Amino acid sequence: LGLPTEAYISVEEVHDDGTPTSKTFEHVTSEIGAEEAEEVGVEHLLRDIKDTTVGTLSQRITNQVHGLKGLNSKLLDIRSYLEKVATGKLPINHQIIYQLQDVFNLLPDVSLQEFVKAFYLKTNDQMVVV
Amino acid sequence: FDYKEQLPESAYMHQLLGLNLLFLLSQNRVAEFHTELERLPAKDIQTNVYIKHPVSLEQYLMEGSYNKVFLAKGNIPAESYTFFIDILLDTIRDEIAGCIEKAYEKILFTEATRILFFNTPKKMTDYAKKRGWVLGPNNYYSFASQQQKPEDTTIPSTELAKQVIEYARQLEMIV
Amino acid sequence: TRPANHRQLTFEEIAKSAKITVNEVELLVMKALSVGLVKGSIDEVDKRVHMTWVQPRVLDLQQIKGMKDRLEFWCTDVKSMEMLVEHQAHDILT
Repeated sequence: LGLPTEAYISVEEVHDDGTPTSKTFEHVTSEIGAEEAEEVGVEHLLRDIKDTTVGTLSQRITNQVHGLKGLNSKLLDIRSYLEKVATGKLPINHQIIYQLQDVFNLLPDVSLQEFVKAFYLKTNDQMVVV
Repeated sequence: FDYKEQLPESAYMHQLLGLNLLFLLSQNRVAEFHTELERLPAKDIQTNVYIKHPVSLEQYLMEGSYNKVFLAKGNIPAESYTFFIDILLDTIRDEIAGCIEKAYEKILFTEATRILFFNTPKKMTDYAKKRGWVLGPNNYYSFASQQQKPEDTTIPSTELAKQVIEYARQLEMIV
Repeated sequence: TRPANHRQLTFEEIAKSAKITVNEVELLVMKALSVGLVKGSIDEVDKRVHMTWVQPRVLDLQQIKGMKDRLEFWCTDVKSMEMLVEHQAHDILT
């Protein structure tokens, strides 16, 4: 899917909520940037599969499909982790797990009347232009 | 029809013809009734009584004159009419029930008694079990479950997504 | 314990649960919102307190099982729509 790099930092704390201490590797987000010379080098290095930067309908639709696939993969990984936790093969973290609960609360709850009316209004506003 | 120009026309056919038309009234085949009426010559539509009676009955049914139909029931010249007239009574009662379903939302038994031309409340218990109309807390049949207000809360989305996909296809086809 | 779709809370349930008067639920939810455990809003004509959450809690085995079932439903829906999208948009995809 993507992001072949995972950056990890060692942290050391009493774990706040009274748990036995260990080394642990706290995760820090990572991303792939490029320097101008490296940028021209890599673009010339591909020169045969680089997609148009303008996008156009086909590549936007494939981007949407890729986003759906990535969301499905992430949800599958999270479900596997939750299954491992529930079955006892992994211990309940008791924390961060409720950040996943915060994921569960953040659902937009579509089919609300005001949201439905606004959605239809904007859909028609785009449809008339189309 | 094939041998009209050679064979005469005894009154009997008109009778049967009228029966045929009234036959469709018994079966609610109003479109076939109007086609068959177009088949007959224009003069016999209003001249002959055997054709006049089903035409008048259908015209009364087409303007909501169910009372006119009920009172004109006694203007039939034969029992061969009478049978299909009875069947038309059931058909018209069903039509009135359908109108009641679509038009109103709450119906009272006592005034429905005059509405549906039923002289016995058990003849309406018949519909209360045949049609199974739900009785309300105060003997008020409720049809608010017929019209309802669906499809105004859930976005189809999937269907609209498929339509947008078709738009993208038709925009990106080489043809 | 709300089913996450009818998040609105009526006055009578709060009054009967916390065994407090119907004139105190308003100030109680105000205090809870002020502390930083609730991010909802308060209505009065209908007196239904709109509810949104930023204060999570501890889970349990049964709760984890139920919520992972909900997540499985979510992922199944996502997979179904992804399949529909790729099937309908096969030619345009490229």
